[PDB]
Amino acid sequence: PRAKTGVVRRRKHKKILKLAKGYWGLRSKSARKARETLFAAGNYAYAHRKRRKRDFRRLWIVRINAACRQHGLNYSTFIHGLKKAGIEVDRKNLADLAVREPQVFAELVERAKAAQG
Amino acid sequence: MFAIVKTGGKQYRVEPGLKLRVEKLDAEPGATVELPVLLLGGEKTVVGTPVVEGASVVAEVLGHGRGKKILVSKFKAKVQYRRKKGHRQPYTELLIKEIRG
Amino acid sequence: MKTYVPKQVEPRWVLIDAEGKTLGRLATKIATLLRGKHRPDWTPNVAMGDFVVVVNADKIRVTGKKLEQKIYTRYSGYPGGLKKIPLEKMLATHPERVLEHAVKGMLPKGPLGRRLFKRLKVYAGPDHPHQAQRPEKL
Amino acid sequence: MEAKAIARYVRISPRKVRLVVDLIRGKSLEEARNILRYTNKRGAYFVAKVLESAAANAVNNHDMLEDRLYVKAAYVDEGPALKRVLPRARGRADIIKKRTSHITVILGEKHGA
Amino acid sequence: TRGEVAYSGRKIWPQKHTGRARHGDIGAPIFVGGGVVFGPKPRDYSYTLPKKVRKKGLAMAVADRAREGKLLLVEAFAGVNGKTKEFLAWAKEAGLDGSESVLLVTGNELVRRAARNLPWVVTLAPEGLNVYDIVRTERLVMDLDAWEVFQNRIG
Amino acid sequence: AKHPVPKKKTSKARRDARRSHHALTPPTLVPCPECKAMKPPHTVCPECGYYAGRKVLEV
RNA sequence: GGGAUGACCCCAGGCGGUAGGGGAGCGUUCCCGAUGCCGAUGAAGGCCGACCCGCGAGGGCGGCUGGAGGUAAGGGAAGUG
RNA sequence: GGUGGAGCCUGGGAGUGAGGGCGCGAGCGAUAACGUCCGCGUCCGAGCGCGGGAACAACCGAGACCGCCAGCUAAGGCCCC
RNA sequence: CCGUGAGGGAAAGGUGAAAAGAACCCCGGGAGGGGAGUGAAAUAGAGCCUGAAACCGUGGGCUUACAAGCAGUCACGGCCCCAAGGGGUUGUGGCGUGCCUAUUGAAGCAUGAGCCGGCGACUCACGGUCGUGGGCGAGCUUAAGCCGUUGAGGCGGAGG
Repeated sequence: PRAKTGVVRRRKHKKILKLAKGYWGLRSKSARKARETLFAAGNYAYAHRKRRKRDFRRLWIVRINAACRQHGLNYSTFIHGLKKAGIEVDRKNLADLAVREPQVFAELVERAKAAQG
Repeated sequence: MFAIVKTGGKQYRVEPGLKLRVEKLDAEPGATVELPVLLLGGEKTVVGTPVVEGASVVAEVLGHGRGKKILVSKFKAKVQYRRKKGHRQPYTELLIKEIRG
Repeated sequence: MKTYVPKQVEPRWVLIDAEGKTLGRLATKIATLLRGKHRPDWTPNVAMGDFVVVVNADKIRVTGKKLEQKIYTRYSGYPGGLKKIPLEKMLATHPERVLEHAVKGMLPKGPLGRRLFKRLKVYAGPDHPHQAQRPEKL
Repeated sequence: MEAKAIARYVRISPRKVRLVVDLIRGKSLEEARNILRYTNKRGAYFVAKVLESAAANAVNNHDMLEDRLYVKAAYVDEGPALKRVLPRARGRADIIKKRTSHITVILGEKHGA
Repeated sequence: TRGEVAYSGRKIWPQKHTGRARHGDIGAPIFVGGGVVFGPKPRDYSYTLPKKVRKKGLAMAVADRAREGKLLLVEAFAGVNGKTKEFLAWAKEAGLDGSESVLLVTGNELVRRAARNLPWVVTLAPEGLNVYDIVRTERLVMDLDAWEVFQNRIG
Repeated sequence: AKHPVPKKKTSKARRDARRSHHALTPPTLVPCPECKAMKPPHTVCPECGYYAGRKVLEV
């Protein structure tokens, strides 16, 4: 018996055209400009997740530095402090203490330079 | 009050009423968990060294759940290499009850 | 997750002039201020920078022999359209341009990069024609 | 209420007549009529006749009151082109499409008391 | 095949400085008109199954059916002159209600005419005994003369 | 066909954008005094005509 | 390794990849299953879906169209993506 | 000593039979070449995936099953970008 | 239709149960509409079932005239639409050398490709040789045919 393509192709194609919503021009309309685009989109996302995880390490650091620069010392030194003090805690994420509750930050700094006389 | 608890190799600034999600805790669906894992307080506890000693924050596990699906796709050019991963991170939702140290 | 991320920052004005300062070693600091980078809300996509008023430009000292030696450059799109100007002459005219060029190059090159540059106000002087506060920084 | 017209298959390029349609969108029927009348474009004529038809409908069919009428919406969709053989040098032979229009005009009423 | 299609073999355009693609005849399988590639031809799906394996199957098929409690070989057929009416009545007395499907084998052509048109009964001469017809049916009913031949067909 | 040719099909974007200046201007009209009508200026037009001057037909 | 073998749980390794080798699936046409079952209280096909299951190929469910066909489990064949 | 995606044996299926750079050792060459020919090694090939090197197959770091808004390091870096 | 000719050689199916195929009025020169009317249905209205995509319009939301781009992606923020959650859009920030083929090596200024839809390529016969599911075993097995079936299976040992 004969098994013509039938319905099947139209569907692989509009599965993929759904994924292509909002791409510029033909990238959202062509069965296969969409396709191409989406490989690259896919890789971008994957690596870009990796990066997001480094992109924030970075952000935190820079406002940590900022704030502890406000009390004389700097980030190189400040981390030494926390390290020795045993408070591997901060976790650059959570030195948003820099902003909400600097009170608390102030202390942390003090404890930090105390490990260093 | 305040509290910086740690679970999943991740820390979080919790408070008397909220939490979000945080990775499989082997906890019965509706049970209680103490996150004795603990740093900080809202009247400056700090931690002399890492964990403030007999301090614990109680949270109530609301339930479990897979996160929203991510599509992980890999592609290599001029070498026919195409790959689909559907991924959903499961977690548990907690509600912070009290921070008792 | 915390979006620590701020709501419109009340920007700062600053008056600054170590008239006898090495440019660059000044300019480097200027820039840092221009991005809200000393401050602990640093937000990369936003411009919560300061406003920096340099007074008494000209005067800027500089090391070794960098007059007739530093050479500023302009290519007008034309044939033969490279121009080379010693620093001597930049001071000799447009001295307020010397400090600016040095700072520019140290700011990020995008659109925001450009927008922060306009938050830098440079006067060979002194006297700074906007009284709008000015915590003088030393 | 609104009244609609549509001239199917007009035989003039859509691209070409839109030109005059866009000249009268959102205009009293009074405006439009003057506008078409002195527009220097073959298409004005077909568009005049479709706009006039819709008015008849408005008034005669949905009792809509002439002085209140305006051009709510109007547009031209292409119909199926006629394909035609045009011979070139060196035996070459081209097909030429004679484009054909579906002009539509739809009137409504204005303001009040 | 491309070979069997009506179109001629003329080359369709030069091969060279056309500017179109290369081609021979319009009967090629990239051509709409053209031939199909490895399409079906007529062939024979028969093959010779080991006779012994057939005996086995046939023997077993009944056995499963015997084990089930479905094999009932009979003798009484007053349900004569093959009338569906007559058979049906007879069936009622034999507890053949038509609630399961039934395979009736017998050499008696009148009882054959009798069922047949019943839609829950599959009628069958004994030489036609065979696993498929056995299996497809829920219940198995044999003449004792039919059970005699079934005997012979094994051993 | 020969020597220069277009290199890429043109975007609908770049096409519709070239046509930015294609929109027509509405014909410039005014009212026929001595007659109830909208004509172009500086023109004798059969709604009326003129005064002591030539035109279509009127009693 | 358990072993109320549960294909369900602990313990330990590994899991870039072209030519290639192997292994498990998905889907299309047709056959038995069928004198059956679903279908006008709406089949096939089509247009949406931020919903559900699947690693994926896919499978559902919900609305809209459509207007008469479709076809389980478990097998079988191929003009099968 | 060494349980290793070690070895040995019998059989089914292959693809390859066009290499490239770098280091070291020779020949050719002019102690020329992103030269050319072998030898030992290594990587690219197939790791144009990740960090460094401004950019850059094969130099430095390091073998990418998936996820994290956690932590420690590698090369290389810490005046501004 | 093409070719002097031998010869070559297409395309093009489908209203609805029934034509009940739209009287009559309206705009128009007509073509086409709008009402009315038939029909279960007229976005079934006559190359009329279903009506996908490319392609072209109209309206609406978000958005853009000092920025530099394989067009995406990660992050924030704004505005828009049903709600402690989503959906749309994108301003700034970070990152980012199209797909396939061929190659030692391609974003490549090397090949192919306007785009969309359909058609389009590892098979079948008989031998062979491994493997595997089975049947019987020092045996195994039948071919052509003959009889029976009318989707029924038997017999047939020449032969291998």
